[PDB]
Amino acid sequence: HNHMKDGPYVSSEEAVAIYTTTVHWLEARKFSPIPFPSVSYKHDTKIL
Amino acid sequence: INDKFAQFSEALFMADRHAREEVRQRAMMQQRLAEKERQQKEEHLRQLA
Amino acid sequence: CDPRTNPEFWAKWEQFEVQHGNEDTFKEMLRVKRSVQAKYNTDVNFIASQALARSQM
Amino acid sequence: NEWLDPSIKKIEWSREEDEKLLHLAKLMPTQWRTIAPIVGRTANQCLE
Amino acid sequence: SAMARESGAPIRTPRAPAQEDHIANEIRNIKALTETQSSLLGGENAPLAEGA
Amino acid sequence: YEKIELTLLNSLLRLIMDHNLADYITAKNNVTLTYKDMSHVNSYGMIRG
Repeated sequence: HNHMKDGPYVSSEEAVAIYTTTVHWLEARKFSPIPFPSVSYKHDTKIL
Repeated sequence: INDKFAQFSEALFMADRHAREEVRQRAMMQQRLAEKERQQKEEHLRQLA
Repeated sequence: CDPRTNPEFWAKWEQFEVQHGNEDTFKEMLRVKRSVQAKYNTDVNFIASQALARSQM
Repeated sequence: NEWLDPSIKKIEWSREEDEKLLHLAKLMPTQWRTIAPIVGRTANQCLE
Repeated sequence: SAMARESGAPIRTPRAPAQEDHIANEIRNIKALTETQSSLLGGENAPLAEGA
Repeated sequence: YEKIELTLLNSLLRLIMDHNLADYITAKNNVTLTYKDMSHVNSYGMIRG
């Protein structure tokens, strides 16, 4: 209830700085984003 | 609820869009160097040939 | 006002809308009519509606 | 809690509730159980 | 007029602008800022239309 | 765990993976916790379970 009333404690500039830090780190390591699990994707059954 | 939530969300959305734009520019900038480098190597090979 | 007990007022409102109104205000008046007609679906108001409906005949 | 509670509005939606619902769904993405008390319906009603 | 003698019909509501349809505006804004994939991929940002 | 903002978490999860997975995870962390006759919606912080 106090979070609903007193707003997001993470201020907007803090969230933006954290987001841009994550963006710069992830492009620096050339990270390929995880796709949705496709329809066929054989490994599915083993993962299941 | 507090108003700051809206401002919070707005910032993230703009930040997200900005990041994507920057990435795209850097990405396309990179490929320019890539093809330029390829051309240079090809030219060198032609000279060597 | 009740739509199924006071239809003349709704007729006058539609007349005012066709003299002065648009399709957006007309859709608003349909929405308010549907919401009010849904609101007055109580047992006592249904009883009153049927009582006046068979009283006028 | 989702159907039989007498505080649940089963009538068709208004335009004001549509404006509030879309505004809040833009504010808090996929936080539907948060949006539902503010909008005035349940979470599945707002989602659908 | 008395000293000379002695000697549109309807009114219109302005129409709501088509760009100011706030419901469809928020629809296309959420569709722009929700189905957008990871920002590391790059790609064109969806054109959000706000008008005023 | 207490101080995870679910909107920022949704944005960072959208960064690493597909937006459907991020939306599922953030909607999963916003549930109603019930113990006996007590019940409340968890809109702030993550669910460790």
